Amino acid sequence: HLTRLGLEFFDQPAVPLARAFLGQVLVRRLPNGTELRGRIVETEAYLGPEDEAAHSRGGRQTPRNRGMFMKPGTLYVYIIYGMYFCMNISSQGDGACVLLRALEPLEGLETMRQLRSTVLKDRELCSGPSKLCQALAINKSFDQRDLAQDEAVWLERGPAVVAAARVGVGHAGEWARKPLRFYVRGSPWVSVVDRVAEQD
Amino acid sequence: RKESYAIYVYKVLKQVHPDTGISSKAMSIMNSFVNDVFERIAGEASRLAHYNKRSTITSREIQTAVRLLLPGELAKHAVSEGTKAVTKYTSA
Amino acid sequence: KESYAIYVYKVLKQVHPDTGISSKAMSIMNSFVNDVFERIAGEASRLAHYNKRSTITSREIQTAVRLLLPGELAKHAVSEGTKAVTKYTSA
Amino acid sequence: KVLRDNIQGITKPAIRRLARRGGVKRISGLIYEETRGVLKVFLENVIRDAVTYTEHAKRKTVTAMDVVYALKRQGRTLYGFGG
Amino acid sequence: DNIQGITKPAIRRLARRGGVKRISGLIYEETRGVLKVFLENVIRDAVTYTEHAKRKTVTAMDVVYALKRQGRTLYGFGG
Amino acid sequence: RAKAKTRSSRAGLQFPVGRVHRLLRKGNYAERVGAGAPVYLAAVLEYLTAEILELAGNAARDNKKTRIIPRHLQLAVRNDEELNKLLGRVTIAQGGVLPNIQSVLLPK
Amino acid sequence: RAKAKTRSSRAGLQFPVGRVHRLLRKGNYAERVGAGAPVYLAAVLEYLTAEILELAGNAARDNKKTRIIPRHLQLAVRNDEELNKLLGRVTIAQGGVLPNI
Amino acid sequence: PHRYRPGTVALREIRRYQKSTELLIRKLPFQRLVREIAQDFKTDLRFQSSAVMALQEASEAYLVGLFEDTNLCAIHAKRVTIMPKDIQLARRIRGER
Amino acid sequence: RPGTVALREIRRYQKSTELLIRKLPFQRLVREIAQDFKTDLRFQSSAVMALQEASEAYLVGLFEDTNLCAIHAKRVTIMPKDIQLARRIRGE
DNA sequence: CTGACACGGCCTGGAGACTAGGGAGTAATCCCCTTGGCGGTTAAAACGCGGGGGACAGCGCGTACGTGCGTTTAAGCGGTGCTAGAGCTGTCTACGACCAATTGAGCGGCCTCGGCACCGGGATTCTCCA
DNA sequence: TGGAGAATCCCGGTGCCGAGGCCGCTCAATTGGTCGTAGACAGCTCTAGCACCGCTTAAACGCACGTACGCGCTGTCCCCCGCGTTTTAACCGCCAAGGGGATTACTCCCTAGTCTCCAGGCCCGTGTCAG
Repeated sequence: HLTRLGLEFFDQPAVPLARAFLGQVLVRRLPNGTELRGRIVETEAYLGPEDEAAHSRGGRQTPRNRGMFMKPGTLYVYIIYGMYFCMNISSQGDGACVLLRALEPLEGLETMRQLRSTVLKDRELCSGPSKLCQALAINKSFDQRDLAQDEAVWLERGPAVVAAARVGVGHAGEWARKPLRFYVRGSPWVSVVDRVAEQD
Repeated sequence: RKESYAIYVYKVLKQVHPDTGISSKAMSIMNSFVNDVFERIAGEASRLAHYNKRSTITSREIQTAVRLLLPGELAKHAVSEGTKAVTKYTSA
Repeated sequence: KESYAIYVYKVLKQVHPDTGISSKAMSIMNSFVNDVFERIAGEASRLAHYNKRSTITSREIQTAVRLLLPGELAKHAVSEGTKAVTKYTSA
Repeated sequence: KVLRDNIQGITKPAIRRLARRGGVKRISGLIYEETRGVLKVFLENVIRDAVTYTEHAKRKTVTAMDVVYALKRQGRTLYGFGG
Repeated sequence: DNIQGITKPAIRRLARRGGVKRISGLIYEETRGVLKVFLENVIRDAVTYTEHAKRKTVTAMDVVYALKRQGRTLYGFGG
Repeated sequence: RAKAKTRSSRAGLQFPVGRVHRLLRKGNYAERVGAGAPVYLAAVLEYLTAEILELAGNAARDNKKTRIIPRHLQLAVRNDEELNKLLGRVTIAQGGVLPNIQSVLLPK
Repeated sequence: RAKAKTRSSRAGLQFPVGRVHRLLRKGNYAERVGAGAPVYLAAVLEYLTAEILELAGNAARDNKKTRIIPRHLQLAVRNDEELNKLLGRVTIAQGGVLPNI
Repeated sequence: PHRYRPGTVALREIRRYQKSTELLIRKLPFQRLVREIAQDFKTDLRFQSSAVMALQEASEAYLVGLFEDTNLCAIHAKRVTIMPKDIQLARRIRGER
Repeated sequence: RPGTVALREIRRYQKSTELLIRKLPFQRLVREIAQDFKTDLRFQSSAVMALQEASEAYLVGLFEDTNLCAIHAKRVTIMPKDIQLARRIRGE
């Protein structure tokens, strides 16, 4: 078909991936033949080996953090507790990554309303990356899956934006306060907001 | 005013020894004994209720506090007398 | 279940940063904190009932610490508690 | 189902080990039976108190809390088991 | 120096109450030191109980509480 | 209304049930106090008072006295093994000691 | 609402002053509990824990180990006269005894 | 004249001071001792008479129990005369320092 | 020489923190004692280990007091009378 | 060479803020209990001295623990299997806190008389020397 | 063996003050009803406690020998006991004067109670280091 984004779309550095992964649709393809049509509202970006909050800080070459020297835009999940996971996409360059944070759906609300259970407001319906990663049913066995192949999840083109600093990485280092996390303005479904960075 | 266990110790003394009196210092010692045993049993029962997440002191807490505090034959006779008193309380 | 494990971590990192602690030693320190807390609070309850007050203030805790703890420990514990209460009420 | 005299399981080298930990250079042959009796009395008191704590809570399992509370009663607080 | 007021015949009489038949001459100084240590331990707690209540005099209940604090409960002085 | 019967009078106790209830409620033991706990505690304190008083009266009879003095209470506590075990850390004022001379101090 | 600063940080302490306040309230010690009593008790508990950990860390360093075991806690308590006076009637599990002959 | 053997007067005194319930230390020296100990803690301090009587009864009971344990310590070492090492042993076993 | 192996055992059993009584005979002793108080009791492992820690510490402290009693009577051999003297002075 | 420990969502209990009511602080007053000094009688301590007797050191013996070695055994670890019951949740009921009116029981005060300490003479042992 | 000095108990009178009984009344215990929640009761899940089998293997057990050590015996010499005499100060009674405990009214501030919200701490299965 034509409504699919290939591997050539992701071939940019870290901050254009931060800029060009906002307001775009992530359509998870469940085996029942349905759709999700979720629009992402915030992202995070780790620059690479020079970032203190990244997983490859100071030349870390663990065998689990290996999906960057064969292709850009590689799907990655890591265990975070003890059952939770996170959504990571490898950017251009060794160690560069972008992390998915939160999205909003528009159909099939019953699916993650009943699937996320192992109090149900719309603001807290999809707030938190781990339970939304559980809602798309992507486990640790899909870490080797390539992003734009087979019948699995791809990207779909959609129809202000405020940059905020890092929150929750600790009060240490020099990369813990750079404003790069992009969130849309006026949205009341944003989990973490910056009241002092809104006035710029 | 000051409250004391004087008349009750006197009543018990006249009940068990009907021709025997008691001095003032002896009544002070018996009053201190009653206060000490009461504080011991109630402290043990409070600890037992806090350990088992119970906010009430029932007759069972006093029973096991008496069994923990008093040595054997005293504990058996005191538990029997307390059970008799509670049974007479509920039935009347 | 609540425990004082992270607080003994914080104190040990303030006083001895190149020193870890095992699980059994942390269980011993949790029991020690509970034991000292029960002693001081029970003594403060006793001096509340002796003076016919229904309030545990800092004075009852200070006098309970001075009764229970031996000499130099009592002096330094009174100094530490007084500094903490003055700093907390100064703000 | 019925256990015999297992008091002899506290053997003679165990009592010698405990006395050498205590700092004893020489041990009489009649020390051992006195140590069986002393250990029997101590365990009788502590186990009786812990069993009382157990049957007050309506349980069939004696917990580490029951022994810890029994020893806290008997004036000898044991740290390390959650007390 | 009022520790000499606890005289040698008083220590002998307290030993006679304890069933002691023969007494060495160096017993009395050790008994004075033991009694002084015990009285310091009780009197410090009694003074502490007095200062908590904001009073100038030490009562019998303060001494009774100080002795119950050390596991030496005294009957007959109130409770 | 109805005739006022004492809670001690309806359990056959001389010790006050209601006073023990009030001392339990103001003693900061638990937030609630059941109905049978003051009755049980009154019966237990009545029994222990009776146990010391009977033995002290026997000691007062043995010393040709009509009143009970502190010496009789000390003899009654220290001669019974259970009451001596219960009151082992208790000093009775004006109590004295038991007459106990060791066998190695007596002459031959 | 204003900034929610923790009451433990207001006293410059590390122990959970709110938890000590709650445990004093539900422990049935008095009808009401004053404001400075949990602060004082948390400071005293923090000082005693800090002194125990001082001597335990020195005992672990003297035996060339970088982790406190209960043997170090026993040597720390028993080698000081005041902490041995406070913990005379206390048995430390896996604690051992001191070398004396 | 008549002179008693060593041991008769001591056992007579043991029976005399075990039959009696009186206080043995003179009251005024004990008062002065309590005052000089308490002046090392808080100056200008008064005392109830019942407080000093309580202190005297407790101190006399403690010393009688100490002398009983001392007597057993001396009997254990094949002696009838008590010595300061007996008191030190009894207080070391009892847990006092 | 008679005594140097005893001294090295004293030196090596004071630096160690391990449990000196075998585990299973102590477990069977605890279950044999607990049979007389209640029939068909269960035990946790931590309960038996707490009992063993308390028993070992109690016996070690008793043997220290026994050694002081033995050295007091000018001998280096502990005897049951030393245990009985220390046990009476401790109040048991 | 490896296993214990540290570095990584969500939920519930701490915290801010308002209300209000009663517990504790403060000023003043009343009288009971503490202190201090004097007389004066005398019980009690201090001191000296002789002598019995018990602590203490030395020595010899007899036995009973230490030490070492070989044979026995059952703790200890690993693994499996079964099920008692520990622990948690849901439901609902009866039991205790709480309040207002009632009332009688215990406490302070006061009067009175009988047990108990004390003095004293004679009977009855206690002990020590001969 | 007995005699004698000395200590101890018994019986008789006395006089004293503290126990024991009575009374007014004030405060706390009883009675009745209501209401909210702690806790008994039924049920389920899954932790963990017990029972059983087997292999190494360290520890308990039995025995042999020797020497250190407990233990009895003896001499001796200091050191404490017993008693008479002298100095010293505890103790009973009394006055008084002052401090200070104990009670009362009041007025004030502080801490319980509650509503809402949010941030610290708990749960947890793999990265990396110290025995």
